[PDB]
Amino acid sequence: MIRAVFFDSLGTLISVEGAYKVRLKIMEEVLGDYPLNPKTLLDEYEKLAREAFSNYAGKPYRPMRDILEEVMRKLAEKYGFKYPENLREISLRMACRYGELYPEVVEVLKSLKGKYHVGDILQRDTEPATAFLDALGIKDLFDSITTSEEAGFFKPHPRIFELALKKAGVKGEKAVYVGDNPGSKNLGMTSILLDRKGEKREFWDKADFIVSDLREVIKIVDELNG
Repeated sequence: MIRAVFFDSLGTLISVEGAYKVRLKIMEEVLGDYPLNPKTLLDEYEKLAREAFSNYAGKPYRPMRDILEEVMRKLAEKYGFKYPENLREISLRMACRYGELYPEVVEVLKSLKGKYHVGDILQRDTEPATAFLDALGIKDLFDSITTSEEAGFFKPHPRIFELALKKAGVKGEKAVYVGDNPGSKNLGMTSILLDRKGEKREFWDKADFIVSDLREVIKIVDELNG
């Protein structure tokens, strides 16, 4: 049976409007009056971050705030503005201020929490990640929160999943993982791909289920439990 349902909250439960506005506000704060378009800085930042994280995929963990600060240092040198001090504070303030959940998130977590172990699996440093979840009002809706910093490795390393399962006290066969990107297979978890806009059809085959609204998750799991 299914006894645990895991999510990737800061990555699949944050509205894209909200995620973009947070990142734009960060860029705007960094630049101040410097004569560079913040949307151009943002696009270039997302480029270098994606690249830097892929270099680390599956590797031993290194603080993500440190990696992002190197990226911003490259951008400051590239465009000529002064490297912002305390960038991690700027980012955490802007996320707590403007971060936003998809509309059905709270209802879905509250409904699962009575009958299942509800967990979060996150690739974000633990301290800022947990402060963000508190600001969003969902930290205490989770039975467990597990990060790559706790596990010691970046995805797709299985270790983060092994630890999340240990916290829930079950083997992979008893759990589902809801993510928006397709490591996790050898452990036996049931994968649900969240594809709100039907934009990742080429990756549907590598997922056991595909949804566009999180309210479909309770149905899949209630179904799987006879």
